[PDB]
Amino acid sequence: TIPHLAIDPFSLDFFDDPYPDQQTLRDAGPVVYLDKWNVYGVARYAEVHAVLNDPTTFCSSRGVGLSDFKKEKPWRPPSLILEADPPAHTRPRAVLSKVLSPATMKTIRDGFAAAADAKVDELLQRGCIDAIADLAEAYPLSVFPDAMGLKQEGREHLLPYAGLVFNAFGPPNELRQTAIERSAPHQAYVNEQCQRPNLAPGGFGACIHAFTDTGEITPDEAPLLVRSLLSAGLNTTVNGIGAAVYCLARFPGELQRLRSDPTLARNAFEEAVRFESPVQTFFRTTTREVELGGAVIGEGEKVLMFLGSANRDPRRWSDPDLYDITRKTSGHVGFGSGVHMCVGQLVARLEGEVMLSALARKVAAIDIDGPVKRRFNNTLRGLESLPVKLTPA
Ligand code: HEM
Ligand SMILES: CSc1ccc(C(=O)O)cc1
Ligand SMILES: [Cl-]
Repeated sequence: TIPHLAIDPFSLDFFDDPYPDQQTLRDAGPVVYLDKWNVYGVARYAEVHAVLNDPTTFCSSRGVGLSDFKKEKPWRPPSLILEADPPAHTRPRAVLSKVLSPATMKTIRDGFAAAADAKVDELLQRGCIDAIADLAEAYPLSVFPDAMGLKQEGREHLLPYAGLVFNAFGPPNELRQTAIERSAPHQAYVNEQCQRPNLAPGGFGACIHAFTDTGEITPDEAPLLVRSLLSAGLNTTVNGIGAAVYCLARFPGELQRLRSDPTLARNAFEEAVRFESPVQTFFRTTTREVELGGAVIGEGEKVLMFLGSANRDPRRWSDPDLYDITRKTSGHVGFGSGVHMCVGQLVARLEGEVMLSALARKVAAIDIDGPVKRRFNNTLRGLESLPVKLTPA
């Protein structure tokens, strides 16, 4: 009853161009079985949305990667938020919500925006730049570690550590196994910066530790919640901003609309998140036998959600393969949906908005002028190198 496919969604060929195989996965049926990894797959918007919004049946505490924590030991202590179910999830989630809340966004917005404007002014002096290293990476590195409260020394560990985290959600392929082989120094640095004395006053990390006396979290939970932000909040934004720049470079008509109304910056970024989906795939594990899209899934089965595919499903979106900065993007699953929906989404949107605003006001054209190189990761989509010429407005 369930179609069985041999598509490997963690293969280099799939990463290089996932869109045809994602259509094959959607069109095969609402629920597929992936024989390569012995998991169920859902690639349509409807089933991805349903799975995300039934956390009792499709749990996270057995891992959101391929590995089932009931069968294998996790590669690092489980996240207290991502890898927890209600009720254990609820209070750590509330703490991170308040740490990354509107009031916090108000305190950091002016500095984030000034840093975005400054970076674009600097890039315009060079003209020809790499929109990954020099923009998508450089900008978040200039604001997020400081907003966390991290010291200057050792920040070179942050991107490798986060890359490791996202490779580790994948199956035990060469990408995952090489990442884990190289992890020790990055884990050591990251774990150390999570301790209270190492986080500067007023930053996100200090705020997490300050919440350890309200009865929501205890002091011993705070380091792992700082670890969550370092794991989840840097390389995702890098790829989101890189995706937005790539879209503007490939769809010049939309750059022109954005220049004509810079208030479209926030939605231009949201549309880039839908269109490229930096976080491509995530898993759940069934806690009972369940009927989903007409199929019967047994207990203890891994279910792979194709977030990027759901964000391009023509059953849900008109012209899903077009980048449209005025699209009604509400409901896309690029940040998830339901109780785990990205707790850092306001930080991501602030960074993307102020960078796209700076581009909208300062740049007249973005022209690819060199070889584009993709970066391969088991669950993140994004580029390694994006040579562009920026023409000033
Ligand atoms: C464009 C940038 C980002 C994207 C595409 C993204 C994507 C996602 C997605 C899809 C989830 C849901 C995971 C699931 O349902 O299992 C999530 C959760 C989460 N995100 Fe983000 N994220 C981004 C930025 C950030 C930032 C900036 C932070 C922190 C500053 C952050 C921290 C987290 C955390 C801690 C969770 C777990 C929330 C929970 O389990 O309740 N993310 N993110
Ligand atoms: C959705 S990506 C991500 C989210 C949370 C964590 C974490 O809690 O460590 C890591 C990655
Ligand atoms: Cl770790």
